[PDB]
Amino acid sequence: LTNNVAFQTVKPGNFNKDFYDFAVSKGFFKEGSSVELKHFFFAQDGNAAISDYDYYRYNLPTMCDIRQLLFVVEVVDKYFDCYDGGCINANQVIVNNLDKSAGFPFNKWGKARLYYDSMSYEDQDALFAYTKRNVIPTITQMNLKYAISAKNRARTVAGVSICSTMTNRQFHQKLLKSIAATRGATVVIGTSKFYGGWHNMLKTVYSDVENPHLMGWDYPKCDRAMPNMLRIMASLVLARKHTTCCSLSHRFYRLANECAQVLSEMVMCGGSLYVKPGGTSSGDATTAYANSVFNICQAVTANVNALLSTDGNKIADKYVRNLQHRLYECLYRNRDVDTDFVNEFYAYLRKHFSMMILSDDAVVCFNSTYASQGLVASIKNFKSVLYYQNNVFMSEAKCWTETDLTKGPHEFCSQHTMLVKQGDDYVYLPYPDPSRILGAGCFVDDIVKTDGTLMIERFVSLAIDAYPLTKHPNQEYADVFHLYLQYIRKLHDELTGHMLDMYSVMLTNDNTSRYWEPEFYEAMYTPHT
Amino acid sequence: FSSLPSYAAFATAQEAYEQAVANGDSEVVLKKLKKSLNVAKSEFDRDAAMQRKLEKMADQAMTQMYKQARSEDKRAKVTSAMQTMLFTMLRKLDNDALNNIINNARDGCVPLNIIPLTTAAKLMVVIPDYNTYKNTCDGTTFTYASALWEIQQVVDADSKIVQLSEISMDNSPNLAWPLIVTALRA
Amino acid sequence: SSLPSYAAFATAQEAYEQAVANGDSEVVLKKLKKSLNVAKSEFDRDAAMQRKLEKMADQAMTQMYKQARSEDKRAKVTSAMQTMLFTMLRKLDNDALNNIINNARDGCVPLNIIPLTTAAKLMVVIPDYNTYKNTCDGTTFTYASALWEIQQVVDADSKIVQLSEISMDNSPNLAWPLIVTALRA
Amino acid sequence: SKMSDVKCTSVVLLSVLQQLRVESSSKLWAQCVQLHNDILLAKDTTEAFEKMVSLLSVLLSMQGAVDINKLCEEM
Amino acid sequence: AVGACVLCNSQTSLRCGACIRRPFLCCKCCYDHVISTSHKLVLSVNPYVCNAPGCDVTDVTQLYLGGMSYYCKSHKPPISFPLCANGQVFGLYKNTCVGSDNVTDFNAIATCDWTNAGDYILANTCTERLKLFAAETLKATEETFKLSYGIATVREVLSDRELHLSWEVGKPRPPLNRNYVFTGYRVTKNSKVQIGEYTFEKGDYGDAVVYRGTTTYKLNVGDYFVLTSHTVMPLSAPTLVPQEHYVRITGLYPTLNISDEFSSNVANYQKVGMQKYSTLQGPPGTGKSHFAIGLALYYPSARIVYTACSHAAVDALCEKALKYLPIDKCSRIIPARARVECFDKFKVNSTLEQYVFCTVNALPETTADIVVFDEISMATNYDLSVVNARLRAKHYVYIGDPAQLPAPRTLLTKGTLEPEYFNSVCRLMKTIGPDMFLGTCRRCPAEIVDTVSALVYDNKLKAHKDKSAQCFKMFYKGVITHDVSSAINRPQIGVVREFLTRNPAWRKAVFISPYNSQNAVASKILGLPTQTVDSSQGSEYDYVIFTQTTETAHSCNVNRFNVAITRAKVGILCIMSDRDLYDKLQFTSL
RNA sequence: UAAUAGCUUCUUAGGAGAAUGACGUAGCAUGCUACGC
RNA sequence: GCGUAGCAUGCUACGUCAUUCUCCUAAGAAGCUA
Ligand SMILES: Nc1ncnc2c1ncn2[C@@H]1O[C@H](COP(=O)(O)OP(=O)(O)O)[C@@H](O)[C@H]1O
Ligand SMILES: [Mg+2]
Ligand SMILES: [Zn+2]
Ligand SMILES: [Zn+2]
Ligand SMILES: [Zn+2]
Ligand SMILES: [Zn+2]
Repeated sequence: LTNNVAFQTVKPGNFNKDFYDFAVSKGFFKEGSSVELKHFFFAQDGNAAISDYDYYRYNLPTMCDIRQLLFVVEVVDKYFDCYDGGCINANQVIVNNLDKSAGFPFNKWGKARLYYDSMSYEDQDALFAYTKRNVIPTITQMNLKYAISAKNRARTVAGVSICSTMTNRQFHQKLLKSIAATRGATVVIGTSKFYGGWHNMLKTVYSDVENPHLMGWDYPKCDRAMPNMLRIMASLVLARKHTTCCSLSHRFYRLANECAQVLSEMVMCGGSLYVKPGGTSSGDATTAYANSVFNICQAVTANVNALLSTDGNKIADKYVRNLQHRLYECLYRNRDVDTDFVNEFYAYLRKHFSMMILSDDAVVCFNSTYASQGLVASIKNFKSVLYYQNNVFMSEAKCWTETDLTKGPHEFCSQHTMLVKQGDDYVYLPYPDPSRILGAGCFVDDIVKTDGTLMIERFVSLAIDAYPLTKHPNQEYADVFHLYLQYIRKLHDELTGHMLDMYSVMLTNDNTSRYWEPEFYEAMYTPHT
Repeated sequence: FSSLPSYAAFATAQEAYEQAVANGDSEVVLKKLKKSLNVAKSEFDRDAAMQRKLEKMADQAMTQMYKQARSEDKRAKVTSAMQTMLFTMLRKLDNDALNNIINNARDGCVPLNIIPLTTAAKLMVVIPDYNTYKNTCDGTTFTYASALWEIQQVVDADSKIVQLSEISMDNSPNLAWPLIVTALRA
Repeated sequence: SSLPSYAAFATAQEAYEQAVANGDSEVVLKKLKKSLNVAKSEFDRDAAMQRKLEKMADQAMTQMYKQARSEDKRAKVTSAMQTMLFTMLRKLDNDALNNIINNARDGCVPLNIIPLTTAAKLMVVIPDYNTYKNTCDGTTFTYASALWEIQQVVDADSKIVQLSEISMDNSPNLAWPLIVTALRA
Repeated sequence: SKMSDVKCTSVVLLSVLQQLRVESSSKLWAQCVQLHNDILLAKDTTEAFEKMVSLLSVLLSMQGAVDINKLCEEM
Repeated sequence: AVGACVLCNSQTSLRCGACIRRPFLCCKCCYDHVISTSHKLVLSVNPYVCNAPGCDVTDVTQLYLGGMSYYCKSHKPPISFPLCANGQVFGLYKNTCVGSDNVTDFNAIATCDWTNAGDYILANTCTERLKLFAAETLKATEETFKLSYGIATVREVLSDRELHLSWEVGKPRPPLNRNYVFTGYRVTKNSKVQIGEYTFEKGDYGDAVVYRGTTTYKLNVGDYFVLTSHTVMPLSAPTLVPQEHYVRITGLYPTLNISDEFSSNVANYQKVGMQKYSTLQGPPGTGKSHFAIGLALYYPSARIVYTACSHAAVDALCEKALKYLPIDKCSRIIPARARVECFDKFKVNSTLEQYVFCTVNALPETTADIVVFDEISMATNYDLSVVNARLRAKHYVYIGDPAQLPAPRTLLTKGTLEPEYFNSVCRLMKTIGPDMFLGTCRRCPAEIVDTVSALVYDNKLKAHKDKSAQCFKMFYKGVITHDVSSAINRPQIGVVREFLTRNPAWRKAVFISPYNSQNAVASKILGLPTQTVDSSQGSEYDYVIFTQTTETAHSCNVNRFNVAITRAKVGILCIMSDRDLYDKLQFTSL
């Protein structure tokens, strides 16, 4: 568009010298330490956005197996059968934050609040109904992220404009907020890790598994290597709740709008319009949920491949040999749905391959005996499935397997979990990486966050997040919580000193006394509230 | 509240109470006048408490209406900005070649990716290193998209002018790559 | 609590406590308890709305401090965090950085980035004969606690100059300052 | 504590360089961010230290943006 | 917002209200300022007026603070305390406060009106911060009083984004400045009160102005806007950098066998070299404007920025560098105003070159290696603070002579100013003496220089020239018509009319007069190139027709007579009216 | 230039509900008193 | 024995206020995860 190509860089982080000096005065950051700074604010040159958009070259046009995908679709829909959804009017769509951006070219005149206030409900419903029989191509910006991370590559997020976002919210928000309000299901979205929510999720994982073993894989380049077919499938599975509100042509045109606004459309990279070959833009209205559908698809496809690729004469259980026979005849010998066998296979999967999904992170409590025999998906099955349906290689180096159920999964949502004693029983508490917490404390992304005395909520929230480290067997893992607590104590003391010097009156209700004693953080992980 | 006639009733009842205190009348008269004072209090306190929430809701509706008016005035401004942007981009259009390629079409529909490929009068090549410069736009004229373009300007990543004799094999490290050459259709 | 309605409550306290110290009976006791309760309530009201006054002032003061310190933190930071960089740099106490910025103090600043690979070009300006005497001995050039050999000595006249004439009695004859080109050994 | 000590000095030095608008020169900003990201990902004391020397040399070449003499007598 | 106190530099938030510049002021310092002077308004983060629906009690010693508001004696709350108690004014940072005795001079600085000639003396002997504050409020008061304003009223309200303007014809109009303010003057019956503080930037279409106001009140039909008060930039740098003495040459690189002309001043270039700032004093036409180029050719590798308060001095310096310095990279800086013609033969507007030519009000915020401030006689403390805040160099050079003219100072109409009280540099060079010196006249002939070597200097200045004997002294009435409040003398230009036909060697002469009106009208009468005494300082003139018009304290000063007569390098004709000044000159008597 | 979704902490404002206490009005019951029947 | 009036006590309904708690919404600040 403009006459010169714009180059955008990323500034480095801002050092909080007070916090680091307090840390090194408390015996931290030595040699021989198990805890040193590993999450920093990495900076980038002017070739960051263009060299990160180039990673879409890993997205190849992938032709998925169709006689098997048309059954994995049924299994995924059975996984998504508890929820309800449909279309909602413009006066029922609720936005979380109105000050967020509105993409291109709507960022030139204001934020999203301008377009949610200038447009009434009537012409919002008019636009939504227009999209149900029309296609609106859309430009999506690529925004460089200014955030803390453990590796130096620039991460980018795709900024979808408001014209696609409002219609997608009106289409999907009922189902998206029904998923985020159900507890004990496969897709754990909307479930907190506080107030014993982690323990509840982790005990709903362990629901009827025979000889339990824990497994978790990783998708390399998850959002950039996905085939267009799996994204279209996810958009169709999320659109299977509109069997009453929407007609067939309306649903097809909504799918077309999703593909024209999300999957393969023009991408803005520094004042220049390119073409997105495919894969999900990670900033649209349905990204965590569609990615969860994709992850469940890959798991079910791995299970089907593992079950079919087994010999058949070595099959000890005589039922499951018949189940494999029926699986093959329902894959490659039937053209209509066999709902009885779909129910049976879904029950088999929920019985032997219990799962827990948040959009690319899965913790599975698969049967160990069946996996050793080869009747449920294992690591190598997922590797093969990602090789021939995702065009990426899944190495074992970052995918774990836990053989002891008393220590939980190795890593879920970047939170290590462990078994502790609370009260009279035992619960699981997720503890983060202390390097991450120390890096967040030391490296702020602004100047007003460096002073400290202005922001006590930052360190209170960090102490809330890093409380479970005290129950860890390693001592200097546990010392992080006390470091943050003494830092809050000193911060409050010097804030009171400064506000005693800049006035003559000391605050009558200084309510901070509970932030530096462990009851406020201990009550955070108790299942009463 | 303080302007209501029930305040006048309460005030005259209280004046009667203080006048009877100054008079020192009988207990029955004082009790009756106290009953009158208490019912006046019961009326006026209730009415004032009703009016307080009334002022609250009046302020709330006032604020909502004020916000809605400002929203309308912002809507007009963004509408004007969008109209001006659209009409300026119309003034930027190259109507002759666009009309030619649209009239060549059957339905009148053409893919969007070929509109600049056949009607744009100015082209920009972004060149990461020297070998690609030697391979795509060597010299002062080059051929892309089945047309002939003449290089009018070469700028580096810092938007500084680079003369075409500056781009050599040995002089490549001294240039701030990438190079953005600008060419016009001939 | 230093209020006139507090005085009304305190005299109700004294009067009805004295009445209980008598405590015989009965009607004056109940009526005086009624008066004590009404004084309690009318004091309680303005005490609570006084709560509201000091907490409204808590908005006033907390907003006040946050906004002031906001561009208090903005205005200082650039020069102030340069000072932070130098204090914390000096805390390292590495002889290479010490040597380099003590040479920078005298005016011996490099004209380009110092290369790290072996046998790569560095050009640094020499501002004094004493600075040359300390760092260059023979054809060698010590800098950043590293060994460099000389390709250029060259002056402000851009005249090709050779290595021997830089001496005690020939130093004023030079066109100062001199620019050296060196490689890393 | 000598190792976690350089890794913050690189951050503050790059922030100072960004303050003095090295960002407007893409070529220089290239090895500025290069050395910054490499020092953050360092294992030994040495390469961290002469990469520190190379990154500080960017601030060294700068005559008028810094004034070297004030920021080092009172400290 | 918070700030620092003026006379003690302590943290504070109490602005004074009736001071002209609206400065920041302390607690005890503000108590002493408002308890001894007529200034009674004080601006905290909120104004200290009473908070009754109708009440105007703006004095601070007079109110009470109850709750969170300011109330008067009549409207006081039962629980409160007065603001001015225990010797302080209520404000932020109450007990982190320290006072001083600088209020004895601060009260006189903030109280005076700057038309006397003793407050100017007070504004140059006190401490540095009070010097800066006095100069700042001098500039503010000058901008308030001189060339004040024209009345403007608003006809109708188009919108709150664009305004209507109507200047009153008969008075001029000041232009856009956010530093300028037009105070609201709905003065009718009916609230002759400040309704706000406004500035006006004009539009490109129709009769409209897109204003910027600091109030939330709509305009009345009778509301007016006359420019009272102005805000100048609050500079921070001192008038003079503190002196530091060196031993050897630092930051500079000398040359051997520099040239033939500058060989006499080589020891001078050293003594410039090992001092932080050095001062040069010399009678006019001795080479002060030549010493800068001598410094340039003695220190070749170093950048030097050459700057003066006016444009004529920097242009003469341009000329001398044009003949002696390399033409290839030399610079010249013109402002964005571009009001007047400049020396456009080098690169105009190139701040990154080794020899930068500029004027004090238009310097860029860059570095240097030597700075040479020319003709401090045109420099006030404001200009010195400007060049100190904007230019940041190893060496400062201050060249000039106090015997030449000081700054205009149009407020100064009573009393006399000594040369040592023009600014801080003059106070240095006249009290403790200049560092180094030259006196020898090579510009005006021996006759006229012998005349002036008794009036301003008592016989410390000789010449190396002849008495060419065309310094004609004439004494006539020259009837004075007082037209434009600037003197016009038609019979004076008439005796000059008819004394030019008799002299064939004076057809190249230049007309000089201390009054701009007669000066300008002399253009069509007799056709010679025409210059005033103020703007002709610096350039050398072959033949000069000086014409003293009136008898007063304005044109009869010996200093302006000195500069007007000493610019005639070979001959001059002087017209006159005085008798004390005619008694001491040694001219041909006619 | 700064995306979507989820969770959590803190601060304010408003509403609703619950609980406790206090004052006032109305209704019912018990005891006592004045007078009349 | 009945009525009217008055006082004391208990209970219920309503009005108001104070205190505490919960929730629902709005706004603002922050942290973490995908
Ligand atoms: N040493 C010298 N030898 C010859 N001529 C000189 C010498 N010094 C100065 N001059 C001449 O005298 C003139 C002095 O001009 P200027 O510097 O404006 O004097 P001032 O600054 O003292 O008023 C110059 O034009 C120069 O040509
Ligand atoms: Mg001169
Ligand atoms: Zn629908
Ligand atoms: Zn004052
Ligand atoms: Zn003070
Ligand atoms: Zn008042």
